[PDB]
Amino acid sequence: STDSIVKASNWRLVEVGRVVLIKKGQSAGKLAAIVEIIDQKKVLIDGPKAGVPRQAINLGQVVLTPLTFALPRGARTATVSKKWAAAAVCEKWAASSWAKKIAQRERRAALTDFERFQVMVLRKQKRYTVKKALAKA
Amino acid sequence: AKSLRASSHLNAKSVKRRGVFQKAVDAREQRISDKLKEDLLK
Amino acid sequence: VEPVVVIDGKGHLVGRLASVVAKQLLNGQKIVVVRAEELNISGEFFRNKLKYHDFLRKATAFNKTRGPFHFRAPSRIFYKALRGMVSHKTARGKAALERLKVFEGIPPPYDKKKRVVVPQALRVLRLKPGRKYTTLGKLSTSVGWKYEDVVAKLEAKRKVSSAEYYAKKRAFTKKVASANATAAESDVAKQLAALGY
Amino acid sequence: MRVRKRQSRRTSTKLKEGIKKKASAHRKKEKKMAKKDPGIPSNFPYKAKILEEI
Amino acid sequence: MKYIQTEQQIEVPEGVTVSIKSRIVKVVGPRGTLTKNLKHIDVTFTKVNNQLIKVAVHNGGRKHVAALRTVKSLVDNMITGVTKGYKYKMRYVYAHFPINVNIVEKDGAKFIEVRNFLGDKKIRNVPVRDGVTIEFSTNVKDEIVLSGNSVEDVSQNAADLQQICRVRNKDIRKFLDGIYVSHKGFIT
Amino acid sequence: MPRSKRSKLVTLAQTDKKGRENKERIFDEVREALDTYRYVWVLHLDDVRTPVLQEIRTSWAGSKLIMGKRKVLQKALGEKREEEYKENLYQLSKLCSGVTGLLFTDEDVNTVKEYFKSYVRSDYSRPNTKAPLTFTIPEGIVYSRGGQIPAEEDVPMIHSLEPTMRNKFEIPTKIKAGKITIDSPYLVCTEGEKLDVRQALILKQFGIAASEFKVKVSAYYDNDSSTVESTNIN
Amino acid sequence: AHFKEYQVIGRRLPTESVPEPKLFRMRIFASNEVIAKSRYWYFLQKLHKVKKASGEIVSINQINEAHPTKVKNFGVWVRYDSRSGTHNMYKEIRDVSRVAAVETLYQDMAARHRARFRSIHILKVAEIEKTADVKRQYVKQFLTKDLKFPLPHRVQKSTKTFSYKRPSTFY
RNA sequence: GGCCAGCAUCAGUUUUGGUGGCAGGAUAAAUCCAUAGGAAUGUAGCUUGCCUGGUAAGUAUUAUAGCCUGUG
RNA sequence: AGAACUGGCGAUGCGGGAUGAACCGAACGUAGAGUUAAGGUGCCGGAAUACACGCUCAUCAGACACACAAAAGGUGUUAGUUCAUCUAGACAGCCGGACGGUGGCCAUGGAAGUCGGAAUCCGCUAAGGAGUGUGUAACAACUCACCGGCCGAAUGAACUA
RNA sequence: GCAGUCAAGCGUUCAGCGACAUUGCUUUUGAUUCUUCGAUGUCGGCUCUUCCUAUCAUACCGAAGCAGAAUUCGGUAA
RNA sequence: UGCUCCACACAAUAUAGAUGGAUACGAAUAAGGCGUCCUUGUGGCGUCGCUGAACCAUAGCAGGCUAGCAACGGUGCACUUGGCGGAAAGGCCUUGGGUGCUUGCUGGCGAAUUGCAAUGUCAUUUUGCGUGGGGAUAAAUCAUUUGUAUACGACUUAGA
Repeated sequence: STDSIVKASNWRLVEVGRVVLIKKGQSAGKLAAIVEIIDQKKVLIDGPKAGVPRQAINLGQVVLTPLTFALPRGARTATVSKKWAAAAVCEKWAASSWAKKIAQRERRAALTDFERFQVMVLRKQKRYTVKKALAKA
Repeated sequence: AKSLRASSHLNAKSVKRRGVFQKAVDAREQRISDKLKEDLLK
Repeated sequence: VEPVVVIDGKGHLVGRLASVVAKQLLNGQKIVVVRAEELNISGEFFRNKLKYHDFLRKATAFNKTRGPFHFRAPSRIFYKALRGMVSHKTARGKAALERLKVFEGIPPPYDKKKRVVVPQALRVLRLKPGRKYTTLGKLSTSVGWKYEDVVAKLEAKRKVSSAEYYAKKRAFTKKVASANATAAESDVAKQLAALGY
Repeated sequence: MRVRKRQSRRTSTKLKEGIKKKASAHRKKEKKMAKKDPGIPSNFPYKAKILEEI
Repeated sequence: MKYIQTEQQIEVPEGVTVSIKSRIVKVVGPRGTLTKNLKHIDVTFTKVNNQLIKVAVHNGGRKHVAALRTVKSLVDNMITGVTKGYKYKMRYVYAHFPINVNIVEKDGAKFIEVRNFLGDKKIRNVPVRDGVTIEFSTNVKDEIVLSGNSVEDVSQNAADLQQICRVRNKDIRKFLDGIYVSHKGFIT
Repeated sequence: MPRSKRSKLVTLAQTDKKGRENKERIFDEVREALDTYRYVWVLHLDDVRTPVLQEIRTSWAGSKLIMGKRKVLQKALGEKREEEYKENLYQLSKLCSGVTGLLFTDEDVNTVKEYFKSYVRSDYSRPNTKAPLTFTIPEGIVYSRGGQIPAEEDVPMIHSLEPTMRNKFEIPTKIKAGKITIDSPYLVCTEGEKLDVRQALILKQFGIAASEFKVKVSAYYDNDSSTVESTNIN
Repeated sequence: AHFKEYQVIGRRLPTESVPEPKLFRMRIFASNEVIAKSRYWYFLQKLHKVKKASGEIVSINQINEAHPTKVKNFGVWVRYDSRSGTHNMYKEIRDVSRVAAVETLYQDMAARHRARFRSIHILKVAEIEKTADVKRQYVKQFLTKDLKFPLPHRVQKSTKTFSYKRPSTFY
């Protein structure tokens, strides 16, 4: 074909309205929305729904999530919070496999010893059925 | 004078080898093969 | 945690990999390095060749035989680099070095064993984009290594065999995953999901 | 290919002391020999305000 | 200053298509096809309207911008060669000893043979690179035309052909015998 | 550029850039002539030999011809009605597109237009134009004039320009002892063909001034009437 | 340490028949009150014949940023006396607050010109009111509509010494 | 009664966490609500050219987004 | 070099600067616990391949004393200072003009701007310098200082770190 | 070496310092040189190993009136 | 009647140091793994990383004696069928049944006294005496002797 099949080269771009997850500091594990850009390495974020106060944070401590929503440039806390509810980014993040894995690991860390024994018994029961299915096809 | 590691002399020797030089060795080996086969045929 | 750790030398840095392996050996963790011929060193090829030639120029004037030994194989180059960071002259250093094995390519039985990498020593992660680098195999060949062609054929054969093995394993894992997904939605599956599994 | 010798970078503390003494003498010599504004920078967007204040 | 992002525009004519991998660039068109491995350049490609491709470097320095520009130039050269092609005309001049040029064939290498240069008995063989065809000109006496799709291959072949007839140890101010590239142009 | 930048080719020439002073002087001169003369004309002379320009200028000593940068002349005449020097003068300035060109004279309009219609002079090929007629170099020794006149009157080409013929004009020339020779007849142009830069340069070197030229005037402005008229005589 | 802006005032001691001194005021960037007072005294001594022993500090108050959550463009007067004689220097920094801008300016000066804190004097720090007044390209670049760019070559910090995944960077 | 240890609660030295109540800042500044104005890296709408429903530039200071200044 | 004051070494262990009479730290009984100096935290080597901003690709950088070689030079790099041109179209790219008195005066076999010596005067311009360079015996021709036409917007010159 | 000129620059606050160039120095007709004046301390040689390029020659090149031959300088080269 | 291979029978010997499993495609990092569709390609779609905080296994006197239910699976062991592996293969895949366990599910019996913990002994590297079971009965050196050799050492042949 004559079309330019050249790869699209998809990239997670940092932009106004992008929602990111903080991986360090007191606000670790909380979502924040980028409001404005300070420089090539520093950005302004606001996560009032997540409870993180507005502050300037280096991109080194921030990882960009695939989710994005429209935010006017320089939007204050009230506007950012309103757009957060309008876009329902929290529900989309929860439905994402990343949040599912985070919640799964968090629950695993808190599992009780009796809960651990129950998990082992359930895993054995599931394995029994799974191996019964195998060799029968 | 030119040494063994002289590129021009080595190239000339290689060209000579591709010339009748290698054909002579090929003919010698072909002749030797006949006697090698005769050693078993006898 | 594993009794023996296999590290793939391809794409790694000589200095960082040697330092981490030396530190691990001193702690008692046995380590074996494979595919050392694919190891990389920072800087362009000419600088590494110049440094290797300068090192080779060192010899004992009155008796060349007993002077420094300039090993040409990539594995021995890595071994010398690691030994430079280890007090091999002591009994503890000798014991630590006995836990280390270095090979070019992946000879058996290591070809059948899992291979790991050191994130803090990867060339890609550490070296800035655009920075030039030199391959240990090319340097070894330029400095007298003659087994470069022999290793390539064995590496290709091992790659083909492992590709067939993975062709089998991918189908097996796909079948296992399909069976597990079919088993999903069961009471045991729901309980495991609610319990984090 | 036949790399020549490289200059050693060892300190050679004898040179340390020699250089220390030479620098001490040179500082005294310079001290003895001693006895014998740009305004408003350009490109400033609000440079006019300085003139207004003046 | 490490510009945030700089990009250049590459124009793809309707007659050719250019499929590009991570960094492997392939060009296909009426005259032929060409390939180039640019994995060492670390640049990005992106289609916009199926006829123009933008190559951009994010957080790239001055040297990175220069590399982007030369990548664009190489892509343009490949496109032109695929569409129009390149035609190199070489002329050999002799004063007393006629220069005999023939395209001999051995093992399919197709070496260009030059004989009797300045009366030398040595036979000079210039291998023909891939993708370049050499044909003796007609109606233009003492001229040989080299044509091909890749600029680099044809240019290197012409350079080697002219260099093989180097005049050694003689005064260049008097000995004008040699082979020179008379003119460079497109096949079309 | 901290370094690795372009270096200007400094030469010890006597002339220096005139600068904005010349532009201001021409602006003032244009605004003065706009009122000093009864009529204004816009002459679209893309290119002309300096002797021809001087001959045109001296053709009527009782008139002034103003030229220079097109933008300066447009600004002097005015770019918009809000600032035009004279009523409807913006319309006249809008019409200038080529290498203008501004003539101020009190002479009769009919006389000026008739003179411009009748005036004609020879000119070079001026590439980007259809060739006047075909020309072929003789299939032998090449002379200075290309053999247009009998070869007995012509002179062989000087060897100094042979490299110019080869590299620039792109003609397979070879050097002979006393002459420059070509093995086959070389056609430089054909009737009705678009003249390329190399062909035009070859024709100029051979001195083939077969092309005619006449100045192009797009319109004239009557200062007394203060109305633009689009006279388009060739 | 992290800089702070202090309002330092001096009322060089009132001698007989000269009560109510002029009460000179200054804005000093410093990590603590002591350093701010020391710099204020040094500047006062440099400007005129006053001295620390001849005067006293009226009041020291920290000037907090009015809008520490707003992105602003700052123009800073820079004068440093090293290595050669003092010369004017102007730099533009994009930052959320004046203190952050001053910290970045000092860090950049130390990185490039090797000028130390004691060797740098800050004359004026002014917020640029409107866009297009910024002159330096590296600041005007970010002042573009819908500015978006990627972060290629993402690197993940590994807590473990060994990794079985052969980590890949994405993209 | 001889040798070695653990547990409980104590005195001195000492190291690392959790947490509660207070005095100071511009009686923190922020965030946020109300209020009068301003602007564009101009929101909705309107206008000019294109036309594959939107597009490039003029308008329009809050409208089918918001931002900044001062005050309470 | 000749003097005055002030410390250490000698008689002095200990930690650090790899190695030491002068360098830094430092109050020498035998012991236990704790906190530090100077020096360090990739291994040898006990301690973060810690966090943040930049700087350098070196075909023997750098971790080297602050002093001799050292005055400068790099179409190697990053940031600054001072001057210029700019939609009366900035720099650089392509095409045209580059005139006429005139082939200006001395010599000359040849000397037309470009082998040599004094001038280096004036008209028309947007501009043409008794000529920036290549070449002809001689012009011719090519080209540059400037200007003109096409695109369009920042560009150029000297310095400092 | 000494004695002077000029300043690209630095600069008692920009009078003084000062880079690159430059004049006087120590029989113009290849003519002579028949001066060749004190080392208070050794130098010079038989066998034999290595190393440096600041390269005499061999090797590969550029610039020189390099027509050839032949010769000069320069780049790498132990 | 020595030697050599196997089983246990007990010892001596030490462990650069078990105390679940070293879990196997290759390549790039300005890119990739998996599933799917076709026209099988440098094609389209969905999905995933952002660490191994993973996957398997992990319940019973250091892991017993038994009574049942659901499947014809899972798993240790000796045979057995064929195939693959030479870079240090010294290992890997798999048919057939045979014999134990199966905590997948549901009951019974016993644990104690080591007294409130004392690693609380559970693995192999080697060596010998013993039996029970399979296999065959050799060379070198010293000395003499020839020299292709040599100070002596050393080297090379010959002699039931």
